[PDB]
Order: sequence, then structure tokens, then C-alpha cells
Amino acid sequence: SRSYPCDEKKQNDSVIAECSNRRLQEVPQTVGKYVTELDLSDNFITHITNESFQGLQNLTKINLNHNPNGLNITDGAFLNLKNLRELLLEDNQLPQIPSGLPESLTELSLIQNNIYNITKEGISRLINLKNLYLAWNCYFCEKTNIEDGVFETLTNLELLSLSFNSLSHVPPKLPSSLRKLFLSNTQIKYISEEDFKGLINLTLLDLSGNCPRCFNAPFPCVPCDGGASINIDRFAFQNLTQLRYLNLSSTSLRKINAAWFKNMPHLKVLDLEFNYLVGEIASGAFLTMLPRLEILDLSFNYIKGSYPQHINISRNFSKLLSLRALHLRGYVFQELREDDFQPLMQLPNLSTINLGINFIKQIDFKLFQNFSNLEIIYLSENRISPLDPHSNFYHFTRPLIKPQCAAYGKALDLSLNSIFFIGPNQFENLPDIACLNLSANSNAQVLSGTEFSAIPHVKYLDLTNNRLDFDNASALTELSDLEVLDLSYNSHYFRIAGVTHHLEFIQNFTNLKVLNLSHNNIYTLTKYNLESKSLVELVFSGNRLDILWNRYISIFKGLKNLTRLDLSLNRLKHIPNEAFLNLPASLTELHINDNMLKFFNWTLLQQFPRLELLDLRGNKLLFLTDSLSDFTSSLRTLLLSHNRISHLPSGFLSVSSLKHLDLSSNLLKTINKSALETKTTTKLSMLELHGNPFECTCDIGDFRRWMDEHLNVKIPRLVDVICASPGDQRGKSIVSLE
Ligand SMILES: *[C@@H]1O[C@H](CO)[C@@H](O[C@@H]2O[C@H](CO)[C@@H](O[C@@H]3O[C@H](CO[C@H]4O[C@H](CO)[C@@H](O)[C@H](O)[C@@H]4O)[C@@H](O)[C@H](O[C@H]4O[C@H](CO)[C@@H](O)[C@H](O)[C@@H]4O)[C@@H]3O)[C@H](O)[C@H]2NC(C)=O)[C@H](O)[C@H]1NC(C)=O
Ligand SMILES: *[C@@H]1O[C@H](CO)[C@@H](O[C@@H]2O[C@H](CO)[C@@H](O[C@@H]3O[C@H](CO[C@H]4O[C@H](CO)[C@@H](O)[C@H](O)[C@@H]4O)[C@@H](O)[C@H](O[C@H]4O[C@H](CO)[C@@H](O)[C@H](O)[C@@H]4O)[C@@H]3O)[C@H](O)[C@H]2NC(C)=O)[C@H](O)[C@H]1NC(C)=O
Ligand SMILES: *[C@@H]1O[C@H](CO)[C@@H](O[C@@H]2O[C@H](CO)[C@@H](O[C@@H]3O[C@H](CO)[C@@H](O)[C@H](O)[C@@H]3O)[C@H](O)[C@H]2NC(C)=O)[C@H](O)[C@H]1NC(C)=O
Ligand SMILES: *[C@@H]1O[C@H](CO)[C@@H](O)[C@H](O)[C@H]1NC(C)=O
Ligand SMILES: *[C@@H]1O[C@H](CO)[C@@H](O)[C@H](O)[C@H]1NC(C)=O
Ligand SMILES: *[C@@H]1O[C@H](CO)[C@@H](O)[C@H](O)[C@H]1NC(C)=O
Ligand SMILES: *[C@@H]1O[C@H](CO)[C@@H](O)[C@H](O)[C@H]1NC(C)=O
Ligand SMILES: *[C@@H]1O[C@H](CO)[C@@H](O)[C@H](O)[C@H]1NC(C)=O
Ligand SMILES: *[C@@H]1O[C@H](CO)[C@@H](O)[C@H](O)[C@H]1NC(C)=O
Repeated sequence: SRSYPCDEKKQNDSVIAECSNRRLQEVPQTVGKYVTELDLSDNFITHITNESFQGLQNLTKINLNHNPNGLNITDGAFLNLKNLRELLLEDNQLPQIPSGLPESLTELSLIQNNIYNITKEGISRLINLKNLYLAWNCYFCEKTNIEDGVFETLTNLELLSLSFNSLSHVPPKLPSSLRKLFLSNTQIKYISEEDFKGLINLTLLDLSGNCPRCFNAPFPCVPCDGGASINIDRFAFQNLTQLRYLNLSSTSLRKINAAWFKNMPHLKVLDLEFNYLVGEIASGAFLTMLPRLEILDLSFNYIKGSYPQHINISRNFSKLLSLRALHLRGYVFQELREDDFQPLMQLPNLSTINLGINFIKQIDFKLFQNFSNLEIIYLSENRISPLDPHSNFYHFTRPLIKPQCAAYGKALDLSLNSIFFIGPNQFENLPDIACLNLSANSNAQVLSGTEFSAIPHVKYLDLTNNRLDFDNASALTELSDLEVLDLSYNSHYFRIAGVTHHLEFIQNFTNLKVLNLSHNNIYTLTKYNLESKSLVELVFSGNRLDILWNRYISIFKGLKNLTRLDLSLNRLKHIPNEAFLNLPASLTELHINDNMLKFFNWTLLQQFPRLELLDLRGNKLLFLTDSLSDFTSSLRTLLLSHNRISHLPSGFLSVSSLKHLDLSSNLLKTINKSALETKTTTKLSMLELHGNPFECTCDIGDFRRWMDEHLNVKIPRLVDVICASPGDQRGKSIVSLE
């Protein structure tokens, strides 16, 4: 009773089927009639008829995106499905909206299609529709033909997205129940008082990309004639009292009318990126009309040809009492003084200040102490010196600073700047910084224990992509509370023959939990051993453990409390038995992937009683031990993908703790009865076997019966478990055979 070709999983008593990216020519008739959600996306399906979903009467959600990776849908093909609530038909090259859609539809997505006419024959009958997506249809068809009153009968429509279409004007006769109206990149150059007549429950309005400021856009960008901006009438948003989100990004706006926000007391998010509002930032009457605004974005509003000495922030900025995040990227100015940010120091909830990509040469860092609740100071891509159609295409939605860093406390990001060395006055007059990012600064500082004395409570320090010298035993030891140190891609700049690398600084830390020394080109150590009582995770990938491997046999033996160790990309051909035995016994996860290991001594796993995860992927191993149970009694996950293993030993499954065995992309031709003969019951939950040259002859029948007898062992990617021989069964799955 194993499902094929879908990976069926019971989620909240509703069986879902994941049949995506499986190279399916047609809709499969081998799907259980009890499934509710079906995902047939990224397949080569070309035709949809009224017999495709025959028998599956409990289908509440159908996904047919990117088919074929156009789609021919007959009239009333989905009409038989009386329980269909969600239908996704994105990127299907549909010329028109499918006629005969079921009335029980609540969410319809027709994004990235060739739909030029929005007619009543395919839309008006769908009165239960709550969400309607019609983006990227008549994008770059001179204009989208919207039938007058096509959305009138949809009295339950809460979301209408007509983005990236040649609309030219807001469609009239829209339902009053509309909560979110998306009109981004719609060529609507004029907004009138009558355009949004009866939208009293409208909480979101997106009018971005209309008369745009072309700044490295991922989609075509054509500005309005004569540098014109979007023409919004004085009383256009006078009836939208419940507006919370207003997106006016890339609208070439030069002046903001404060009268727009007179009847908008709940406006929480205002987007004004890619405009020409430098004058509005300096005076702005509209700043007094936004008392409940929490997110304000005025990024990339710079004036061409000018690089002002200071940022001109209006005193009216003090009237944004609810402000939490201020985004001011791309303003482009030379210096930030304490007096420039005076109208922001009294805002009680302002926790995020985004000043990235501003080319600031010097900052008066004492001004940050003047703030009350600052938690994120993002200053990346500046000049500080020593001492997807479902995406937000204008606002930076991803976390400015990594969540694992910001969780420790006050976060300051000084990455991609001109701090080529840590000056003596580098961090003076700074708040109590708990997260610091000095990444990609070409920093060649010879660390000695005094550089971070002004900010000694840094718990997460990111020093990636620099030329730092940390050979001194006192390096970084002034950060007594340091928990996470990131030194990835650190190329030493002052290498001493009998000194580099000297990792003695690590043992001084009483609370260092995670150390990342990846891609540091560590081929020699000098006190050669690494010791630490608090270290839990060490990343030593992209180093030269092959050159090191008898002075470096017990290299990580002193890390008595280490649970995670990454030894990938070290060019290891053969790990010495004495060196492997001297690895920390406390290890729970060991990653020796992407190396060149020809042999692995499985007997050595006896000295690691807590080892649950063993990663040996991307290697050249040919043999497996026939008595793995005699060496381990805790190994829950064993990853051996992309190896040269051609035979599974007798009783390899007969280790009890093993719940995940990955033998994909190997050289296994067949799984014989000796390897499957288990007297004791196995506890395996997942067995990956795709990418193997299986012989689909009578020899594979023994393993075929084991798959039917053991339905608890989930085998993923059944369509990728391909037979190499014979010519008749070549290409077919091992589950589809006599
Ligand atoms: C102009 O400005 C407006 C306002 O900021 C932007 O509107 C946002 O647009 C994006 C993209 O269309 C919306 O993002 C999507 O939201 C969906 C709903 O999420 C909410 O609800 C769930 C619970 O149902 C919560 O868990 C969640 O926190 C939210 O509160 C998500 O389902 C979407 O997720 C899917 O897509 C993303 C991106 O591919 C994936 O990363 C996810 O894994 C997932 O597959 C997505 O997040 C956003 O909600 C809109 N805001 C509002 C308030 O509606 C405009 O986009 C912007 N215009 C332009 C052109 O930039
Ligand atoms: C230098 O080395 C360090 C240490 O290895 C790296 O930092 C770690 O990077 C990994 C990712 O490579 C981080 O792990 C990820 O954490 C995410 C957030 O975790 C929170 O949420 C989960 C629940 O979702 C909680 O359990 C957890 O406690 C946190 O609250 C997760 O979302 C990620 O999960 C995804 O990947 C894993 C596989 O890795 C899947 O199993 C998941 O299903 C999911 O897809 C992931 O776990 C880790 O947190 C980082 N540690 C620190 C200390 O920051 C550096 O990135 C590295 N530097 C460079 C330049 O490479
Ligand atoms: C410290 O600062 C550096 C530099 O700003 C941070 O590195 C940056 O991290 C982000 C997020 O991981 C990367 O963005 C992503 O890049 C990929 C590839 O281009 C893209 O596909 C994603 O959509 C996204 O934009 C960014 O490239 C990377 N920058 C560099 C130069 O490597 C780092 O994360 C910061 N560290 C902490 C602790 O916050
Ligand atoms: C649909 O689900 C119900 C249980 O919710 C079940 O009784 C019924 O037989 C199912 N019908 C089909 C056709 O699967
Ligand atoms: C600040 O945020 C809290 C919620 O975190 C809220 O209760 C409070 O009213 C906000 N203060 C102001 C002045 O907006
Ligand atoms: C805060 O800034 C004001 C000037 O804007 C200054 O007089 C005051 O001393 C500063 N206080 C601190 C603690 O930085
Ligand atoms: C190493 O650091 C200590 C402590 O700051 C310092 O006294 C010493 O001079 C440094 N060593 C070298 C070689 O600079
Ligand atoms: C091991 O590491 C954890 C996390 O850093 C720490 O809390 C614990 O005290 C350490 N245990 C010993 C015995 O050193
Ligand atoms: C494993 O290592 C031990 C020494 O620790 C050695 O005696 C044994 O022969 C090795 N086994 C293999 C298969 O190399």
C-alpha cells in the first residue's frame, strides 16, 4: 500500500499529496480518493479534462503551477469538484480565464498567464471568492480589458491583485468588502477621488511602480514622460479610514500632500522608496498626520549629482510617536552628527534604524547613546574609516542583522565599510553592544586584547571576510562574555613561519559556545592543541586537515564539551586511526562530508557513545561494515550519499537506533535477501535510494517485497529510483515492475 507517484502525508486528519517536480506527462489516476490537497506543480502536464480528478471528490486544494515546465483546460473540467476551495493556476500560458470554474472557489491564482480579458463568463459566477490573484498577465496586448462591473458580484472579495498589468486606470465598480487592493506597476498615472469610492473596509493599498524611478529593477522599468510623478487627487484617500498599509514606492513623487492622511488615523506601514522626497524629509507637513505609523521607509530618495555633508531630518519627525523602524537607505550623505538625529531620540518605540548604502564617511557614534529603545543599528555599505511574483520588490523584508546575533541584545552592523584596521577610538562612545558585525572590511588588525575594550559585552562577533591576525593568545579575550565567534574566509595577512596559526586564545573564553574557523586555510598550527570547557560547536571546513595529519593527532582532544564538529572540505584522503580516536567523545554530530575518503574505520565509532549523526556524503567510500551494531548503539542518522558503495552488507539494517539511512547517488545494483534478513524488528523511518544504477531484473524482486512489507520505512523520490538495466525497464522506477 505504498503511494506512487505522490508522497502522501496525513496533516491534521487531511491527507496531502506532494506530486510536484516528478516529470509527470498527465494527471495520475493512482492518487488516493481520500486526499484533500494535491500539488501537481512543475510537471509536464498539458491537458486538464473532467476525468483528471475523477473519484477525488474531497479535493479542497489543487496546485497546477508551471505546467508544462501551454496548459489546455476544457470547459467545466473542475466543475465536478464540489469541495474545491483553492485553485492555483500560475505560469500555465492560459490565453483566457478557464470557463466552468466551480462556485465553491475561495482562492484563485492566475499569475503569469496570457489572460488579456477579465470577463463575467469566468469571474462573475464565482461569488464565494475571497482572494483573486491576476498579476503578470498583460505586462509587456496594449491594455487589459476589464469588463465594466466584473468584480461587482464578488461581494466576499477581500484581496484583489491586478499588479504588473497594462491597466492605465483603476477598474471601477469594486466590491465594498475589499480589504487589500494591489495595483503595483499598472501604468496608472492619475488617481482621482472617485477611483476608490466605496472601499470603507480597505486596510491595504499598493500603488507602487506607477511613474517609476528606475533603480536596478528586476522587471522592466519605463519612467513617465517629462519626469512626471503619480498624480493623486487631494481627496483621493478621504474615504479610506481603515487604511493601515500604503505602498507608494517608485512613484517619482516630489511633494507629499498631507491632506491624503487626514482621514487615515490607523496608517501603520508607509512605503516611500525610490522617490525624490529629500525636500519632504527636510520639511514634510505629512509627518504630523501619522501618529500611529510603526514602519516608515524613505530609502533611495537621493538627489542626482549631490553628496550633501549632512542628512536634513525635519523636526516634525518627533511627531511619529508610534515609530518602530525607520528605513533611510540610499539618501547618500557624508556625515551624521548628533544634532541631525535630534527629532528621533525621544520616540519611545523606535528600535530599528536602517542607514545602509549611504556612503557616510564619518559618524558621531555618541548619538546612539541618546536613543531610548534602539536595538538594531544597521550601517552596512558605508564609508566609515579607522578611529518571484509573490515578493516585496521595493522594501527590504529580510532581517537586517541575523536573528541569532540580534537575540543577544543591541546589534550594530558595520560591515562593507572602509575599516581596514580597528583604530584605538573605533568603538568609543558606543552603547552596550551585544551583537557586532565587522564583515568584509579588508581588516588586517593584529588582535591583542584591547580593540574591543569600549564594548566588552559583545556576545556574537562576526569578523568574516577579513585579513585578521589572531595569533596572539590575548586576541579577543577582552570580550569575556563572547559566545559566538565567526571567522569564516579569514585570509591571514601577516603569516609568521613558526607562529601562524596560533589558536591559544580560544581556551581563555569561559562561555564561548560556537566558533567558525571555516575557509581559513589552516595548514599549520603552533601549544598545537585546541582546548575549551564551554565550546559546543566547531566549524573547521575549508581548511587543510590533510596536511596537518604526528604533532596534530590530538588537535581537538581538549574540546571536552564539543557536540558538533564540521570537518568538511579538508581534502582528507585517509583519517589516521590514532587521530580519529582522539576526537571528542561527547560528539553528537560529526560531519566529514565533501572530502576524498577512500576508507572509513567503523570500529572506531565504539569510543563515541553519544554520536547520533554521522555525515560521510561526497566521499569515495566503497565498503560498509557487516557488524555496525557491535560498534554503535546511538547512531540515529547516517548520511552516505554520493559515494562508491556497490554492496549493502549482510544484516546492515539488523543497528536498532538507526532512523535515517541515506544511500542515494551510490553504485548499488541490487539489495539481496541477506541484507534484508532481519530477525529483530528495525526502527528505520527513512531510506533514501535515488540515483543508484539498479538492475531491474528478477534480483530486484526480493527488495520490492521488502518495500511492501515495511510501509513504515518511508522511501522518498520514488520517481528518481531509476533502473539502469535492462533496456526495456531503463528509465522506469523500481516500484513499476513485474
Ligand atoms: C507594497 O507594500 C505592501 C505592504 O507591505 C506589500 O504587501 C505585501 O506583499 C507580500 C507579497 O505579496 C505579502 O507576502 C505574503 O504574505 C502571505 C500572507 O502572510 C501573512 O499571513 C500568514 C498567515 O496566513 C502569516 O503567517 C504571515 O506572517 C503574514 O502575516 C504569505 O503567505 C506569503 O508567503 C509565501 O511567499 C513568501 C515569498 O515568496 C515565502 O517566503 C513564504 O514561504 C510563502 O511561500 C507572503 O509572505 C505580504 O503579506 C503583503 N503585506 C500585507 C500586509 O498584505 C507589497 O508587496 C508591496 N509591493 C511591492 C511591489 O513591493
Ligand atoms: C559559521 O558557523 C556557524 C555555526 O555553524 C554558522 O551559524 C549557524 O548557521 C546555521 C545554518 O547554516 C543556523 O541554523 C539554522 O537556524 C535557523 C534558525 O533557528 C531557529 O529556529 C529553529 C526552529 O526553526 C530552532 O530550533 C532554533 O533553536 C532557532 O530558534 C533554522 O531555521 C535553520 O533550519 C533549517 O535548516 C536545518 C538544517 O540546517 C533544517 O533541518 C531545518 O528544517 C531548516 O530547513 C537552521 O537550523 C545556526 O542557527 C547558526 N548558528 C549561529 C550560532 O548563528 C554560520 O552561518 C557560519 N558562517 C558562515 C559564513 O558560513
Ligand atoms: C554581516 O554582514 C554581512 C555583509 O553585509 C552579511 O552577509 C550577507 O548576508 C546576506 C544574508 O545571508 C546575504 O544576502 C543574500 O545573498 C544571496 C546571494 O547573493 C541572495 O540570493 C539572497 O537573496 C540574499 O540577498 C549577503 O549576500 C551577504 N553579504 C556578503 C557580502 O556575503 C552577514 O550576514 C552579516 N552577519 C550577521 C551576523 O548578521
Ligand atoms: C470524503 O471524506 C469523508 C470524511 O470527511 C468520507 O466519509 C468520504 O467517504 C470521502 N469521500 C471520498 C470520495 O473520498
Ligand atoms: C509601543 O509598543 C507597545 C507594544 O510593544 C505598545 O503597547 C505601546 O503603546 C507602543 N507605544 C507607543 C507610544 O506607540
Ligand atoms: C543627549 O543629546 C543631547 C543633545 O541632543 C545632549 O545634551 C545630552 O547630553 C545627550 N545625553 C547623552 C546621555 O548622550
Ligand atoms: C600580545 O598581546 C599582549 C596583551 O595585549 C601584548 O602585551 C603583547 O605585546 C602582544 N604580543 C605581540 C607580539 O604584540
Ligand atoms: C558544556 O557546555 C554548555 C554550553 O556551553 C555549558 O552550559 C556546560 O556547563 C558545559 N559543561 C561542562 C561540563 O563543561
Ligand atoms: C581500525 O583501527 C584499529 C586501530 O585503532 C586497527 O587495529 C584496525 O585494523 C582498523 N580497521 C580497519 C578496517 O582499518
